[PDB]
Amino acid sequence: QPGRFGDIQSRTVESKDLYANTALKLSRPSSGTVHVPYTQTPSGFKYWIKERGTSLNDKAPFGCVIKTNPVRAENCAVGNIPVSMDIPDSAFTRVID
Amino acid sequence: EYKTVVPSPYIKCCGTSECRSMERPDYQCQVYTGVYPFMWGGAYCFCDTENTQLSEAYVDRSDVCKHDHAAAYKAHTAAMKATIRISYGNLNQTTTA
Amino acid sequence: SVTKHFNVYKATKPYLAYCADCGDGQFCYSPVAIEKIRDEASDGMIKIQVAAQIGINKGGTHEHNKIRYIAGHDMKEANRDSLQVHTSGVCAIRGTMGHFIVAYCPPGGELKVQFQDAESHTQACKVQYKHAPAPVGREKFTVRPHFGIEVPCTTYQLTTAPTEEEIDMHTPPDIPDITLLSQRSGNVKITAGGKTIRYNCTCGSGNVGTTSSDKTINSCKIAQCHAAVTNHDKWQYTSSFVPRADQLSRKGKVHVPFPLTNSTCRVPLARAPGVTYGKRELTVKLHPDHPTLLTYRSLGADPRPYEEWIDRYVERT
Amino acid sequence: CRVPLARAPGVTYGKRELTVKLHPDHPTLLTYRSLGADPRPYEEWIDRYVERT
Amino acid sequence: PGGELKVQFQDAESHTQACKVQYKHAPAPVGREKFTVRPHFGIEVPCTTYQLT
Amino acid sequence: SVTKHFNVYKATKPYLAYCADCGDGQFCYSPVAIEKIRDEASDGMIKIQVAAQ
Ligand SMILES: *[C@@H]1O[C@H](CO)[C@@H](O)[C@H](O)[C@H]1NC(C)=O
Ligand SMILES: *[C@@H]1O[C@H](CO)[C@@H](O)[C@H](O)[C@H]1NC(C)=O
Ligand SMILES: *[C@@H]1O[C@H](CO)[C@@H](O)[C@H](O)[C@H]1NC(C)=O
Repeated sequence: QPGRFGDIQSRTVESKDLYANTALKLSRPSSGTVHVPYTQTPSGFKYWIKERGTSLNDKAPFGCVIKTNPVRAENCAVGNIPVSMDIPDSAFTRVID
Repeated sequence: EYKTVVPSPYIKCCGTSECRSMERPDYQCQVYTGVYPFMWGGAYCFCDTENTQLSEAYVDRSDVCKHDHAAAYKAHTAAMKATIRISYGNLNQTTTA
Repeated sequence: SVTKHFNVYKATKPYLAYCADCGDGQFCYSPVAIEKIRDEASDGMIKIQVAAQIGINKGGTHEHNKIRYIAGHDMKEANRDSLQVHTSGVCAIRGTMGHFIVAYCPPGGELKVQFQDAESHTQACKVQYKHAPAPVGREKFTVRPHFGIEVPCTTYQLTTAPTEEEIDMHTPPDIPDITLLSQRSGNVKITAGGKTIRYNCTCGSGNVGTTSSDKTINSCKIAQCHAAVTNHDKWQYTSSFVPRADQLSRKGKVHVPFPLTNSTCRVPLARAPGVTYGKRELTVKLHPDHPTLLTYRSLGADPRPYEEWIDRYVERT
Repeated sequence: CRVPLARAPGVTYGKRELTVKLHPDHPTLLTYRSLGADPRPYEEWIDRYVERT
Repeated sequence: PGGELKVQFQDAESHTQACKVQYKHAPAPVGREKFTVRPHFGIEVPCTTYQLT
Repeated sequence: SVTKHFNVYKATKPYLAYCADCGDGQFCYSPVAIEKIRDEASDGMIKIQVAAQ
């Protein structure tokens, strides 16, 4: 839609096939002087930035702090983990102690 | 964001139409006739009601597209890091699994 | 070496275009004109485009006490310290070069750039533009903290280096001038100085476009003459206020200065809230100094988020 | 006396229902009425982007 | 617009004496759209003003 | 005797310390630094303590 979000939905930064649906519309200039009149809705990216609000960091259903480098989420508890360990016979003393 | 690239308006003082359309995104091929522009030197040319105004515009990416851009992603199966500390008699060590 | 890269500013004589409100007047033609405005820095920076380049001495140079505005078909002179930009509040300049301006600047509902010309005039004009910055962090402020924390933001650092994107250069069009139609004895004469004025008439034979000649058409009237002057000497920025001839436009490149870079950014630290817990219920007294943000969530399976800006003393439970 | 001209509102018509998106640059006014016998007037100032049905 | 009116000038020597007055200057805009700057490109609706001679 | 009480101002050399925003720069040293502000009157009176007397 022209203005909601991703009015530009261009692909990766290689800048090929920059799709846009921002709905240009020109107009007839008046007789006063030179004009270049047009109608242009404001960018949806700016509106989405302005509204933003209540990031997912404050919405994790288990208080799970989220980072962004490999888009990771850290330090949250859910379920339980199993473990199976093999211990060598040389790691402990006999019953004679 | 999007940059509205609009070149300088085209005034041609003959009255003959000139229409064209290239392949760059969202051209708006609009031509106006009977315009009588003004300028600080009072006016230019002589003929009135017979002039051609060719005004074109399009959209492109911004200069800060390298930095101020936003990305979209799809979820999938997720793998979880686990940093575990193990200790027993005279042994105490961390690891990563 | 430092001044060697100003050679790109051999292109001089910018336009004197149309701007909406003359300030005092209703409409005027002014050497200073407001163009597109860039605002993407996260610490309230602005980028203003002005036709009249600054720091020019009829040649490449950098300084702080020289501005050459242009009124008519000739250069003029003024002083940079008299240049003022101010919204509702004072819009303070950190340092500028070329055609572009940057400034710390308070929020407001309009923009105005003014500067004193050579003599006894404060000609300028305004522009409609909204400036509502979104400060980084959860505390809204207007002055750097005396104590605070570091959270980075983006800003335009001060340097003169080449860049990627570009503005457009082209040959200027042929501006007209009616003062070159001095009639003395019922004869139409062309004066000198401006030279190579294009010519065209229905008055009779002799429509050739005289070049740098004091040609005189006889037994004619002013009303049939529409001469316009051209120079083809120095190229000029392509705006949306002047005409253009159909051609490849010969796009000339002058790098946009002040690119966008990361930087450390101080942010204030609010006072510790007052806490008095009871039984399974928690009560907090707040002492905000400015509108800030408070939020909390449950570590259990049901988050139940809450967020509500606070700008006054209030009990919270 | 010159006066501004707002952008064209974004209309996306339904069935027996009209949905419009408004992108104001300044506080303006939007009004509508019905050609039927009962007019049912309406007026309400607008300062920010909003959808109206 | 403002809530007070003040006018001043510098007299023959180093003084800028003045005095203010209460005045709630709230000009109602002409037309359906509020603004503070004349359009770049606009339309005319007739109104009235003072004359300058 | 009119100017006698100024003798207590033989104490001199006002300092030059750190202040918040110098205008042209984020951090900056200026002879004017805003000390804690006195405000206890009832007619909008403000008293400012500045290093440079
Ligand atoms: C294991 O070694 C770390 C080294 O910093 C120490 O802090 C920790 O207390 C040790 N573990 C135990 C159980 O003492
Ligand atoms: C102006 O020049 C054009 C192109 O050369 C020509 O067609 C026209 O007749 C000229 N004007 C007059 C009044 O002759
Ligand atoms: C700013 O930081 C981001 C993230 O570290 C990086 O991608 C970007 O290239 C940086 N830009 C500059 C101008 O340093």
